[PDB]
Amino acid sequence: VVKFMDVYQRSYCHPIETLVDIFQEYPDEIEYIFKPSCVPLMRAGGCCNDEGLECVPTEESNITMQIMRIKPHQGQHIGEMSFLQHNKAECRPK
Amino acid sequence: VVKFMDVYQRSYCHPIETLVDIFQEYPDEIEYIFKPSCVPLMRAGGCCNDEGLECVPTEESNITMQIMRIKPHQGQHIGEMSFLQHNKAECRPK
Repeated sequence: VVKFMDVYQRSYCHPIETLVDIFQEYPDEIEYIFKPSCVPLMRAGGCCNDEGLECVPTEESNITMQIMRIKPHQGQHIGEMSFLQHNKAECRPK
Repeated sequence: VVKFMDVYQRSYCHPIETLVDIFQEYPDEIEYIFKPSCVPLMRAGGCCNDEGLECVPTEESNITMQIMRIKPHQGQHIGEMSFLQHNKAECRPK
């Protein structure tokens, strides 16, 4: 059984590795097929224990990954894509 | 720049630490109060890069944690709660 102090600390609002579907970040590119179709990004997660607060990113930056992009019957290429990352996260008023 | 192959394998379907709101896990106990309000759980995540496959849990099990809970009109007592975890996850034919 996990100790309360662990549960409490771990579950607390922090940037956590999150698998994000590429379409969420590049919705204009829906007719394309991405390989892989999701990228691992550090995003604000966890809960606050103050009700009136909510976990929100406070320091952002972009990261670049090589992604295969495919257009059915027209082309394919492996190129770089920028994704939004959360370098810092903290609880704040709603 | 993260290399194509590293991104590809880092996001392919597998159990990944996921912050799960406790209210969600226990639809009944909504009047209850929990702290922390969410727990860190291993859950299937990521993508299959194949239209015929979906990412699903394949070997589950419960994990127990100490949660300071407050059943309305009672005290604020630590308690052991069981949460569903995903030990193994793989792409399986949709």
